[PDB]
Amino acid sequence: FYMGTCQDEPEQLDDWNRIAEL
Amino acid sequence: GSASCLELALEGERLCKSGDCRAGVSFFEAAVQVGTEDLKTLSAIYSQLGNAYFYLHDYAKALEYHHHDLTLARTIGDQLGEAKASGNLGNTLKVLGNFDEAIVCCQRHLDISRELNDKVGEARALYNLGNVYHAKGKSFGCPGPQFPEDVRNALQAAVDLYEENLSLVTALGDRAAQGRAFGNLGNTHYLLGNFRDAVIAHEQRLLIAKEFGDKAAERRAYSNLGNAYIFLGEFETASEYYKKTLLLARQLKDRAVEAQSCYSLGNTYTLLQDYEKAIDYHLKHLAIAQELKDRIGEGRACWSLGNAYTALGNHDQAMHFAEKHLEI
Repeated sequence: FYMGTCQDEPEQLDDWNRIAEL
Repeated sequence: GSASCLELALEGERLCKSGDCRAGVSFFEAAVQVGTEDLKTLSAIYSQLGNAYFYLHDYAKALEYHHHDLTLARTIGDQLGEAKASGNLGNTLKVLGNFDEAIVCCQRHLDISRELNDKVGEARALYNLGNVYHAKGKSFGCPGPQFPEDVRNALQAAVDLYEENLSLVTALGDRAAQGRAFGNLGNTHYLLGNFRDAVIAHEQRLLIAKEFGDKAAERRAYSNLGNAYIFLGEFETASEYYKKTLLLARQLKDRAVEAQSCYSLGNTYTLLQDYEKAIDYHLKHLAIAQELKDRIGEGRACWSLGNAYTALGNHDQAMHFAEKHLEI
C-alpha cells in the first residue's frame, strides 16, 4: 500500500561560515 | 571595493544561516556585482550562491554557480576548494537526476580529500556518494522494495558507502553525521528487502534524534520503522510506530504528515482486520486532504473506505464513497 514519501534525510549544508572563515 | 564585496558577502551568509536565503541570495548577487580581485573570496561567494539557490530549489542556478566555483578553484590551484565544489556539483546533479555525472563529481571530492588527508571532507564525500547511488537505485520503477540488476547494484554500493562513512564519523565523534548515515542506510536496506537491517539502523537514528531534540528526525524514524515492520508481517508493532509519528505530526503542526500517518494506520488496521479502527483513521485522513486541497489522497481515502465496509457488511456506505471516488 501507498506510504507517502519514504522520509529520507533532508539535504545537509554545514557550510554557512565559509566566507566568515576566509 | 574588495573590502565592501567581502562585507556584502558576509551579510548574505549571515542571512542564509538564519533561514532567510531569499534575502541572503540578493546580498551575494550584489557582492558579485561589486566584485573583488581575491579569487578565493569570489569562489566562496559563487559556492554560497549555489548553496542558497539549491536550498531555494533552483537547481539549474545552483549547478551553474557550483560550476563557476569549481572552475575558479582550478584556475588558482585550490585543491580544497576544488574538492568542495565537486561535492556540491555532485549533490546538485543528483537532485537533477544526472546520476552518472554525480558519481564522477562526488568521487573527485573523495579522491582529493584522501589525497590531502582531509578526514572531514572524506567522510562528507562518502555520505554524498552513498546518497547518489541511493537516489539512483531509488529512481527505478515503482517506489519501495521488491527488476533490473542495476537497481540492486546501486543500492548495495550505497550500503557499502554509508557503512564506510559511519566508521569514519564514529572516529571523528560526529553524532549528527551518524544520525544522517543511519537514516539513509536504513532506507537503503528497506529498498533492498533487508527489513531487519533497516530496523536496526532506524533505531540508531531514532536514538540520536532524541539526543539532539530533533523532532523532525524522530518523526521520520518512527515512520520508517513502521514501514519496515509492515514488510516483516509484524502489523501490531507497525501501528505503534505509526501512532508515534501521528503524535509528533500533531505537535509539530505538520498536516500533510499527519494525514499520511492516518492513512498508513488505516491500512495497518485493515491488515489486522480491525475494520472499525480503519474507518476512523481514514476519515481523519480524508478530512485533512480536503483541507490541504490534495485531491489525489482524497481519492485513495474513498477507495480504502469502500473495501473495509465490504468486509464488515455495510453495503450502503460502501456505495456512498464509491460514488464520491468516481467524482474525483
